[PDB]
Amino acid sequence: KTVVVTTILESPYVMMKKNHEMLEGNERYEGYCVDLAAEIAKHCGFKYKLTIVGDGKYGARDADTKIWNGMVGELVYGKADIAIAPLTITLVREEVIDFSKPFMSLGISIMIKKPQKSKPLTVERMVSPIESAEDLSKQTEIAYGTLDSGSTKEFFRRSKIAVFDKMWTYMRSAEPSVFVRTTAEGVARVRKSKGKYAYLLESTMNEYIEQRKPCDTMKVGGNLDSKGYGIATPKGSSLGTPVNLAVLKLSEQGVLDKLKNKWWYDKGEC
Amino acid sequence: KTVVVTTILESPYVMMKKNHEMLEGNERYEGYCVDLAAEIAKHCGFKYKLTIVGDGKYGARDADTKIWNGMVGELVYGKADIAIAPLTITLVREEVIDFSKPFMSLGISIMIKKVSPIESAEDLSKQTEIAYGTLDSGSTKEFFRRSKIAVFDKMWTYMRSAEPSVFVRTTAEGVARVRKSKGKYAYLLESTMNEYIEQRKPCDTMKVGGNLDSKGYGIATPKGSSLGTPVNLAVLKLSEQGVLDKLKNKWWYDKGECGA
Amino acid sequence: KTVVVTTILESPYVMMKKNHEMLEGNERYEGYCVDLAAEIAKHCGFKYKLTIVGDGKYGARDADTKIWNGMVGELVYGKADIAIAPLTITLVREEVIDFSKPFMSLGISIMIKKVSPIESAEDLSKQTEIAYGTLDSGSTKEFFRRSKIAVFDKMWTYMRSAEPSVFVRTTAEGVARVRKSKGKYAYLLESTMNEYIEQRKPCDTMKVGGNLDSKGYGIATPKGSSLGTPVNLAVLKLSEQGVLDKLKNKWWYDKGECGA
Amino acid sequence: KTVVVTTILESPYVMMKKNHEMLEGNERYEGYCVDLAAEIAKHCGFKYKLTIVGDGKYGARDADTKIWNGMVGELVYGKADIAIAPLTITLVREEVIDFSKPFMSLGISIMIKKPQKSKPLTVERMVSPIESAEDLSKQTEIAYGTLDSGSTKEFFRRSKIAVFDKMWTYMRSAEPSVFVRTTAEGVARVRKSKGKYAYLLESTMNEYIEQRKPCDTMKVGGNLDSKGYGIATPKGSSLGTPVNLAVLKLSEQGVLDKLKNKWWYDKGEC
Ligand SMILES: NS(=O)(=O)c1cc2c(cc1Cl)N[C@H]([C@H]1C[C@H]3C=C[C@@H]1C3)NS2(=O)=O
Ligand SMILES: NS(=O)(=O)c1cc2c(cc1Cl)N[C@H]([C@H]1C[C@H]3C=C[C@@H]1C3)NS2(=O)=O
Ligand SMILES: NS(=O)(=O)c1cc2c(cc1Cl)N[C@H]([C@H]1C[C@H]3C=C[C@@H]1C3)NS2(=O)=O
Ligand SMILES: NS(=O)(=O)c1cc2c(cc1Cl)N[C@H]([C@H]1C[C@H]3C=C[C@@H]1C3)NS2(=O)=O
Ligand SMILES: N[C@@H](CCC(=O)O)C(=O)O
Ligand SMILES: N[C@@H](CCC(=O)O)C(=O)O
Ligand SMILES: N[C@@H](CCC(=O)O)C(=O)O
Ligand SMILES: N[C@@H](CCC(=O)O)C(=O)O
Repeated sequence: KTVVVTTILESPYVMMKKNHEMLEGNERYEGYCVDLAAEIAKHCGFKYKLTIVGDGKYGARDADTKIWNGMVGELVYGKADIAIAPLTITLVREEVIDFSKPFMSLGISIMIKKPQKSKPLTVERMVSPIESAEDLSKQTEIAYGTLDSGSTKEFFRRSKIAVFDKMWTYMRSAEPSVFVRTTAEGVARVRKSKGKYAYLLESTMNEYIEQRKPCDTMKVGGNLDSKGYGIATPKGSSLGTPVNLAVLKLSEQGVLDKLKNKWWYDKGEC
Repeated sequence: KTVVVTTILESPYVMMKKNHEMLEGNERYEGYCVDLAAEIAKHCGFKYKLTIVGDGKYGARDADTKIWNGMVGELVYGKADIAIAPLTITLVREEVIDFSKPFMSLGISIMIKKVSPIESAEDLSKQTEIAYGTLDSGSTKEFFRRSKIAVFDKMWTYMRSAEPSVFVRTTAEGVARVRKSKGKYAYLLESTMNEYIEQRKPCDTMKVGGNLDSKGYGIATPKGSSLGTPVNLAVLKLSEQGVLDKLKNKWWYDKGECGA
Repeated sequence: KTVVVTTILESPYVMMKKNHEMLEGNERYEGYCVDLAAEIAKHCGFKYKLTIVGDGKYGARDADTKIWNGMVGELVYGKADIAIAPLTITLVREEVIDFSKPFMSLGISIMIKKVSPIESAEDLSKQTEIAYGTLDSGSTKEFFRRSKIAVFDKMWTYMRSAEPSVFVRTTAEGVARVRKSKGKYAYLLESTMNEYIEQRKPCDTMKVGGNLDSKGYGIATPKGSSLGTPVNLAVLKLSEQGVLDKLKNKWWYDKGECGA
Repeated sequence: KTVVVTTILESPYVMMKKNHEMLEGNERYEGYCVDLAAEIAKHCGFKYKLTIVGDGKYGARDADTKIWNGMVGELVYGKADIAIAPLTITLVREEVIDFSKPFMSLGISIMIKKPQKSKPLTVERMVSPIESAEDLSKQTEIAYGTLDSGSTKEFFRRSKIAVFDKMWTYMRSAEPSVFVRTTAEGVARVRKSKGKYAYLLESTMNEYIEQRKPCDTMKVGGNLDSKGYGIATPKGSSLGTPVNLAVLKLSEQGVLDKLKNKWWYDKGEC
């Protein structure tokens, strides 16, 4: 019996092939996550068919209803059996599903439009309004926001640190709304905001976008915390230990580093 | 009922209190792992007695005996209940004990006594003039042992067939040896350990290049134990809250006894 | 009894003189191959009639049909007696035809339009901005297909899985494309051919990096023939006497129609 | 029936290891040729026993006796059946044995003591007295000679080039004798001659000596000839074609380049 692997349409984890109007099956998508699924199936024998969640959300908890949605939400309800997707490992998700050991290090970073080149002897220097989260919280002339129903929204929602509390208090009463449904929408907002917008996203997508054309955006500051990407699995499933072992095996041989280099730096430019 | 805890004497993870002859119990130990164990006990609600394994090795498998030494051995043979210590998560140990979610990211890093013609691992393997070594019975010598890369295989062959034995019993002795070797030694060790060593006086050692790979530190637990899930939840909540980052800064960058 | 000699129209190995329409016989052909064949005919003592293959292919195996094309095909199938031409010695040809000792060393070279940003082959493979290709139905392509190195395999996938077809029927058209690509095309070809192209006007191409591997040009003879040993002896005598070096200098650097 | 492998004790092809007094069998010798023979026997299955010729000569034909000595000499008479050694391919040699395709590229180079660095603005440069062989022929104050009963001496004997004829004319009447018995003897004469002597040898050993400590010698000029090292085999033997195919395979997979790099450049003491 074949199992369904749920994934989110995000780059460079899963991208649409140029020739995909006629292709069918698992050959429709390319990226990091499809390679990870291929290696998982090579380490342990099973037939997998990738799918994309209709909602398109990573997964969070709704208010006053306590119903899980998104990738995690449909993984709890049994319509999916494994989520090989860039899903962060969180305490709220750890109490409802089983998470394998992280296969990708990440952190909340700062995304800003690349500032222009200051002419002043003829050397070329780079300056940026934002160099840390503290100064972004202090300043107000540049707006900032996160991705709706993601992991960073939950991180700022339940943070007792003073600076993160200030950022969250600014975010909840932001007029107009600052959150974005997709990473691409937030990136486009940074692109067309004339430097009047800061994006809070995971470091992996941030560096991939920085090293991709037209590369007019760059990351400043530092990682606000340390988290990881894990392979989801429903509670009481016979796949958690094999997938955990497979991730450990891939880490030991170094396949994960090879895929990261191939899909992050090998296709870079500028 | 009390809980038996096993750890190792490694800095800045577990150290000995300056005034420890006049103190008894758990008050004579301080460091990252001691505070971590205190918070884990607070979140779970159990009394724990911190102990140090009589053998000062982390744990491995000896030559053709199928016996676990170090902390993992005390964990599998009923001598221990939980090990909050710098125990790297690897495949081989995942089949004998339970690993919680990692609480400290790390990677294999090089360090030399202060042009730097040691830029990364490629030329270091290609340069046999200066020797190098790893910790015996740890997670690094085994990492080199079962690596399928050609460069890492060459490094393993050069490490095993070297006169004299470049392996060192304890990382402190290896640090001393590389400090007294006048640049004729590069020590392979974890990123956190190397950063802590290079961040203290006399600051005559530096980390160069980047990590050879990425790994983490896990709170080990005997297989099929009722404490694995509670400690995993405790690590998750401490990482979400940010206390782990606070302890990392407190025991790595707070004393600041050097200029960098 | 005359001897059929096969070859290809490749510069500077074979030239069609300058007024070939006014000449007939083997007197209308000049170049390294023509003079070399003259010397072999003088040493062995046989009359030969130089011919050009109908389809100017060096030799390859087609799509799972077990058919030899080009000069090697004309040799195995009885259409030719001996090949004096730039025929690289490789594994597959040795099993179907007899090779003499190499009379010209060679290697895989990188050619670009006029510090190079690529130089080494690994650097060229890592950068996908500049496309590259090989000569179809030759030895370079086959060398790339059977290469087991990761870099060379990724190269082979790069030229094979590219849009449009980077492969070119003749090395002359590839050289023209490189000169017309404004530095966006690197052509992979033999060191001798690349050096000859560079040495000629308008001197808008240069050779960067080293030679990827070790090959040579052999004089092809069909399997189990009586002319393999005499031709090998003639090649050895010419190499010892130094006529090969003089011919290479005369047809590669004697003209010197460039500033260097 | 095990096949006897005849070789010559020359570096870096065959060198004695530090722990060789107690070792026995093929493990006594380590170097380029020994692992080349190992790969040859791995490609085509046979059992090989390593041996070293008692005479220690590469091989040549004496005058008025028509008796072949050295490695080729003992190979012709039948006491050996294959030779994985740095043996050059020559017309006189191939007339009696069946060589294989050249597994190494070689030429005749010039060996000279490395001159001192010239003081004069503070840039440090180096100069050589005689770069090309022509200058060595015109010059007389620095002596030069080949290796006795080798390929270089044979080539100079039968050379028709004017400069090479002049060099041979000088060598044949050298007082005292200029030819050296072993490559090590020629190198030592170069070191102890204070720059008064020049050595003629194949480029491979010249490169090895240049890149080996204390690296007081260097090679000037280009490559006078262009020859190669082939695997010897008695005329009419059945091992010729398997050896040729194995050499071609090793060249094609890149093994030969790996051995050259790991026995010539990898131990870069200088
Ligand atoms: N270089 S990277 O961010 O793609 C990356 C990140 C990580 C990797 C492997 C790679 Cl390649 N493995 C580790 C895993 C290995 C074992 C120890 C920690 C987890 C379990 N997690 S990680 O530290 O999140
Ligand atoms: N900054 S650090 O090295 O002290 C550090 C490193 C890490 C932390 C927390 C901290 Cl504070 N948590 C993560 C864990 C949290 C959840 C997401 C990945 C694992 C499960 N592992 S980690 O990426 O190895
Ligand atoms: N200088 S060159 O490229 O024209 C050149 C190259 C070579 C020549 C002769 C010349 Cl002139 N002969 C050798 C052959 C001669 C004998 C020794 C090696 C083979 C058999 N092959 S080679 O090393 O490929
Ligand atoms: N890199 S090198 O000079 O040691 C070198 C040089 C050469 C090698 C192998 C090596 Cl390792 N093999 C080739 C051989 C392969 C086939 C084609 C030419 C001969 C037969 N000759 S070569 O071009 O003279
Ligand atoms: N990848 C994150 C959400 C994306 C983001 O943080 O921008 C998650 O798994 O929740
Ligand atoms: N964290 C390692 C330490 C040993 C090493 O650094 O090699 C272990 O537990 O084995
Ligand atoms: N002349 C080569 C082919 C040309 C090329 O590969 O560029 C041969 O003998 O096969
Ligand atoms: N190797 C040469 C002899 C000269 C030398 O080794 O320097 C030969 O095969 O004859």
